[PDB]
Amino acid sequence: HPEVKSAIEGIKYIAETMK
Amino acid sequence: LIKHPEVKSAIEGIKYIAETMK
Amino acid sequence: LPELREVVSSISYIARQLQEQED
Amino acid sequence: QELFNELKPAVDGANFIVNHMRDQNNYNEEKDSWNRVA
Repeated sequence: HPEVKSAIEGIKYIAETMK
Repeated sequence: LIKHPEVKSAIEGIKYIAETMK
Repeated sequence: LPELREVVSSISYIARQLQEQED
Repeated sequence: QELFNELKPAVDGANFIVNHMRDQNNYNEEKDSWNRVA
């Protein structure tokens, strides 16, 4: 789903921000 | 696999996190 | 399924960061 | 059970994150209680 892709990008975004 | 307790605990945990930051 | 593997990697990194912060 | 085996690190990490957040929240709540007492 588009929202599943949005959630995936959000999780990877949180990880990148913490990096 | 959803009936596994760890999966349900993780789901309820992310819900708890969302409510907490709200 | 590269997306699931990438999500697993991100979750593992987050958990490792939290464990390091705990130590 | 191969899919569950592949997702088990993610589930363990999610549970660890949840436990960390809950512990931090309880710690902050006790600190707030000490502030109220003060």
